[PDB]
Amino acid sequence: APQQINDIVHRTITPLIEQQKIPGMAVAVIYQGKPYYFTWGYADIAKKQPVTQQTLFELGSVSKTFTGVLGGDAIARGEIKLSDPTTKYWPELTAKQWNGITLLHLATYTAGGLPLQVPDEVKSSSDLLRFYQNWQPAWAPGTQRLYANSSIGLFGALAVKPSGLSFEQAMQTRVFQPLKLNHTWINVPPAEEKNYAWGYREGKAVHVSPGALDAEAYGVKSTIEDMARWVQSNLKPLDINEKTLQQGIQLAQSRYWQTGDMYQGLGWEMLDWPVNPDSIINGSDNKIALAARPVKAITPPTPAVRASWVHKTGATGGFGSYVAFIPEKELGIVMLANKNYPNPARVDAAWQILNALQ
Repeated sequence: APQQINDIVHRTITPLIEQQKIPGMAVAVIYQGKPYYFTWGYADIAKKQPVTQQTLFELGSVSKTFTGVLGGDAIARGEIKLSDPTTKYWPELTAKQWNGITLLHLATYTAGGLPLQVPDEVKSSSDLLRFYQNWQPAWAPGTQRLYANSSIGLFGALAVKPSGLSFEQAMQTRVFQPLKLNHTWINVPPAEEKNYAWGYREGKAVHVSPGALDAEAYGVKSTIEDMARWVQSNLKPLDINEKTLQQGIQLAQSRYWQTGDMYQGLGWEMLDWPVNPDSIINGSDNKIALAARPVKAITPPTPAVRASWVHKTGATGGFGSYVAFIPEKELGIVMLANKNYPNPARVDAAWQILNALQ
């Protein structure tokens, strides 16, 4: 890789790893369209397995970007419409509070205060129906944004209903395969477990636990190579042959709502570039990212803006990930670590690297 990339990456990541005490980490920088990989530490401390370009990391909430694009693809296929009421795809949701709540609201966390997490006691499909039926919104739809797995999670499950395919089935055939993301999984197969890094929380090795709507909200595992390819695809969707998928990616980057300097897409979140580091770094801190914030509707949605800082942070009990890219500069980065460390530190490092390259 060019010495400039090598230097900025290493001089930025090495200190990060030491300060946050990250066991293992993989980084990919997309420069002028080409990917450059970097790896450090361990995927498995006990077995001394190093992090490689083939190591699988839990993406946590970065999984929402895949869900958003899969949803966008479904829209492009004409199977669903974001303006459709949630009840059109789940007739059993007869509770009056759902009148007025559309798939758009679910996909963008603006349904009226759906909870960040689906309760652990929710296992069965009837438990899930009950959960949504009994939920009482704190606000009218389309007025406030509250980041929630139970929101985009339901969107993902409903978006694939028409296709008749399971969520994982649809994701593999409509997104992973067409983009040649052959080492990205919702459920890691036995054959790939040798590459599945362990996450670490308080020194204990851990893997994400099964949960309702986990696949749709935080269940994707992937390699730094496939993630770099995911970034490349989102940087230049037009180079994608699959028509509906090309459209789907564009739809996930459209700006639907605005809160402060941030715009909400489908999974992806965007800010106008050039951005102000502290405007995104501090904004990343769960304090701001997870808070209840009034939203302004963008009517109609603004098509993907090339001059944007597009990103998504992600975490599970033992992993921390970050993806950010700037279409206009054909620049991007992916940071995967097997320790969930502070979001501000991730964005600060990412900024430091990308700003230096353009």
